[PDB]
Amino acid sequence: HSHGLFKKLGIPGPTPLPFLGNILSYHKGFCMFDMECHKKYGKVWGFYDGQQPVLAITDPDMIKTVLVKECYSVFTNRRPFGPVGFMKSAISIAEDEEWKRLRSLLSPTFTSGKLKEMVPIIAQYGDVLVRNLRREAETGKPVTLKDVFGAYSMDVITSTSFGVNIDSLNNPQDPFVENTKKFDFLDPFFLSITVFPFLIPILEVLNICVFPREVTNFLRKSVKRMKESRLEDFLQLMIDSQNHKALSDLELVAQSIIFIFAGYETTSSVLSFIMYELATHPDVQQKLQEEIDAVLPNKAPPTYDTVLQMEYLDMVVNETLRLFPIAMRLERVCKKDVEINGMFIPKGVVVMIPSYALHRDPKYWTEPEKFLPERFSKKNKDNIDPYIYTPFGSGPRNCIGMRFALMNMKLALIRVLQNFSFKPCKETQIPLKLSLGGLLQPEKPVVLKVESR
Amino acid sequence: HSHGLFKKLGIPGPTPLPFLGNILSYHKGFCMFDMECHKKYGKVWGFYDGQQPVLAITDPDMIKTVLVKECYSVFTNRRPFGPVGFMKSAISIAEDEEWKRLRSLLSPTFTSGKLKEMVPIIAQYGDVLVRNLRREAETGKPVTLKDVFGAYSMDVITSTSFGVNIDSLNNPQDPFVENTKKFDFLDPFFLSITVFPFLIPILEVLNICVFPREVTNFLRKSVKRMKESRLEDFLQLMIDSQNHKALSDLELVAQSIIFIFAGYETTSSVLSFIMYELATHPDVQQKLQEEIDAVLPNKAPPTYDTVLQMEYLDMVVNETLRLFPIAMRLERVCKKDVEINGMFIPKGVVVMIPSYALHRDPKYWTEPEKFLPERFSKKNKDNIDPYIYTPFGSGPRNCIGMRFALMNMKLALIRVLQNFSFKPCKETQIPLKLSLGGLLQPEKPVVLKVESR
Ligand code: HEM
Ligand code: HEM
Ligand SMILES: CC(C)(C)OC(=O)N[C@H](CSC[C@H](Nc1ccccc1)C(=O)NCc1cccnc1)Cc1cccc2ccccc12
Ligand SMILES: CC(C)(C)OC(=O)N[C@H](CSC[C@H](Nc1ccccc1)C(=O)NCc1cccnc1)Cc1cccc2ccccc12
Repeated sequence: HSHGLFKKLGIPGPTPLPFLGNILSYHKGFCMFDMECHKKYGKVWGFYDGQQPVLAITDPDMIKTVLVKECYSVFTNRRPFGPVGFMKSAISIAEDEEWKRLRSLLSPTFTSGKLKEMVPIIAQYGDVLVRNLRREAETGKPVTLKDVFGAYSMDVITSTSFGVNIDSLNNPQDPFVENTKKFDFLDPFFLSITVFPFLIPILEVLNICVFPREVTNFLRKSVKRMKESRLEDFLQLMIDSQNHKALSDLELVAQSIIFIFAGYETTSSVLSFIMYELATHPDVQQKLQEEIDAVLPNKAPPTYDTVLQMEYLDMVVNETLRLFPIAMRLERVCKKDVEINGMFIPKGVVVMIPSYALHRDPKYWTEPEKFLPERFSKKNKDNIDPYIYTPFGSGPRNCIGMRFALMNMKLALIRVLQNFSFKPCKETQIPLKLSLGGLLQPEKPVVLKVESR
Repeated sequence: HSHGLFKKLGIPGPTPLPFLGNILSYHKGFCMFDMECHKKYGKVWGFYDGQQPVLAITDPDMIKTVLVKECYSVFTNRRPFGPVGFMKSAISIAEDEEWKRLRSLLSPTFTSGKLKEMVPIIAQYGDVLVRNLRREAETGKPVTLKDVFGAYSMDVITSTSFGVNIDSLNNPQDPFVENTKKFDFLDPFFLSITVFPFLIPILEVLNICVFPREVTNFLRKSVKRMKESRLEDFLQLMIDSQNHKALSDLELVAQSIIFIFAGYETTSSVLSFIMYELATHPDVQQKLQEEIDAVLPNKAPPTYDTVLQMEYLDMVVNETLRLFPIAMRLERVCKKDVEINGMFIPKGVVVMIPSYALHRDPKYWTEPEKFLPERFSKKNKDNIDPYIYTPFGSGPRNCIGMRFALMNMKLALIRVLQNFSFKPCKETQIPLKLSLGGLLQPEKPVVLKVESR
């Protein structure tokens, strides 16, 4: 069918198999496949997710044209994702004018002004974090980060989005925590999708959701109770906004679901990659406790302004995100016949930017596998192309939650490094192995020793 | 396609719509549709679940030929059910020689000899039931039966099948309880099945299970730990039996899953229908406490022999099961061109016995909507056709768990009625309304007052 498209256009790439395309090559994971394609083929190449053509690009100008210059015109949507059900209306999933509308209604939620109002609340849970860490540091029993971080990141969402305040590590079975804890793009299911994308319309008419039909109905009503218990946070910022069109009720639920997830799994996963790097680089960790103590003496509480003051803290976070950009790739569907930077791109091709591989290219990064926060010092931070280093994307469809994510993680680190130091255990996987699957997550979970200062 | 089959054969029935068949008629539920078809059409009739022909029969001789005489030859399997995944091997689902084999390997599990050994264990949880009922009887706050009964019935399964001992009402969040608590044949999904049965093979290759891919994998390993923590109950009776073919590992998991469910949802639901009837018939309830006190004076513990001694207890249970046969219908797929009792039945037709309607036919039951346990007294119990009253089916494929179910429920009742009496509350739905959906369960859950004797 559409297997001859790259041979024709003169773009190189691995030869596709009938039906499967190049997907057997995902057996080492997206990231390794991207690195190898990049090395073997240069600046542009092509491959087929089943029948779907995918054009990878690594030129910073071309990348900017896709993500910024020609976003509204050509490269507006992400790869069709399904089956979604009513989550078709979630901002990260929606398309064209429905997205533009949702991006407009939801943008003022993420300003610096509202972000500054959420700091005192994310603080109270920064303490709750300490108390549950102290119990396991005074009990010299190794600690699993995703649990305690996830409990924290869960605590921050529920509060920043609905007010619900829970000790999710100590109230792990409170129902509002159950639902909310519940996508491996290389598991039995989504591989079957790529080989049978004609099956998505089938699953839709069958009221099948990759977002289980149960969790969603919990929040559809949890919201429409809160909706009627508030006028009788994120949700509030959304109800107040339905006062360019009417932000409906079920749409409001779908945004909540996307925010809940992002602020939980992404935030907690990144915070775990950081503490790993800090533990396997003891000096970096010490240097940061020194900076935190210098800006916040006597273990003083971090404020909004003192967080943006801490520069090595910023350097550490950016560097972790270099080595582990949790999105792995950025993507846009080409909606017209177009030509950008001298190259013809036909309609329907997915254009892909392989962030993970670019973050680790030796043609922009010296010793790229090494954790070296100094790359981001205000001296060298100018020698870093913002279209090579893109942990939050770029352009009108970049990560809306970027400012909040950064602030959330950094307040976690500050209140935690004030009180504790983190040391590799015996059971600590060194060096960390990335999941061979479809997620930027560790092969084995991260386990470390903790000591009260 | 196959819509002309009953018009041809000369069998009456509602005219089918293209594609849908007669399924819009399920809008009052299977049970009402069966009663009306029975009244309007007589002893035999036909309808179409989509394209699938279904022949309903109500003649006791014909019924016995299907369920008993010609079971191995013609009417061996139940209606194909999907998508099932590895649960294809569960006994209630399997077919032909794979079923015969599993029915043979699993039958000795349910003898009177093993049943008598399980009594002391189902007893210890009969007490655990009392303590959690007393807390809500000394707190004059109405009680919801499915919860406390389900917690009990859950406690009996886990123990009778794997030894795991849990206070599931007080340990409601113990993980082994979580999984195990997790089919509406008229919900968005299964209606779509009947209209697109060609979609089941699609869902199978897509590793889609109506038994969620997660709960199953919990027990697949929970078993293969117990498998290796036992030689280093039901499960034991099965591992000991793999010592006519080798009972494999994944097959063992699939039987456990079917047993866990049946012993939980069926048992707890029936026990809730009984206490409703007892509360809305105060004399019946009193009479049974008198019989229990007479056989077990001083609130003496029930034994295996004293349970089979109690006859009004038997009368009460049978009568409840008359009014609420939780299976609603029995079914067999006709696998050959055949003729039974003067009627030609072609290959592939589902033959259906509408138990609910027959249990409520005024042509065998006087005042059938009334709860009258005397119908089952040893005087009148002979005027009751065992192919009209069939709460557990009949023949080689009848309910394997019948003896155990009866024993389990009755030990619950005895230890509970010894200590408490049950009274209708204000919020008590009288008369009980049956679910308009695809389950023999109450519209509103059953809530009753409880008083310590
Ligand atoms: C460390 C945490 C996070 C990282 C590294 C991250 C990264 C990203 C990336 C790479 C994208 C795609 C951008 C593009 O295609 O140009 C994205 C999109 C998005 N992110 Fe995040 N993200 C994070 C956390 C969050 C959080 C906490 C939220 C909370 C609201 C959030 C909400 C979104 C949304 C809604 C989108 C889609 C935006 C749109 O399509 O208009 N993200 N993120
Ligand atoms: C009050 C409780 C129960 C009732 C009213 C009930 C009723 C039934 C009915 C009507 C059938 C279909 C019989 C037929 O088609 O002839 C059946 C099948 C079955 N029941 Fe039960 N049942 C109950 C509890 C249980 C329990 C506790 C178990 C535990 C193992 C169990 C295991 C099975 C199995 C395995 C089958 C399928 C048998 C086969 O296909 O070989 N049932 N039950
Ligand atoms: C767990 C991890 C980090 C290894 O993998 C993913 O997170 N799995 C995404 C799944 S599908 C769209 C997704 N909803 C969703 C998913 C699960 C539960 C509820 C809702 C979503 O947008 N979450 C917000 C988010 C996630 C990450 C960074 N910032 C924001 C992959 C994905 C798919 C499509 C577009 C994306 C755009 C940006 C980022 C990820 C995208
Ligand atoms: C909840 C209720 C009582 C209103 O409705 C059903 O229980 N939903 C059955 C579903 S599918 C086969 C089923 N597995 C299964 C189901 C759920 C979770 C795990 C396994 C099964 O066999 N459970 C054993 C059982 C159930 C009832 C009485 N005794 C034994 C309907 C069903 C389907 C096919 C054959 C059946 C044969 C006998 C009885 C029911 C059958």
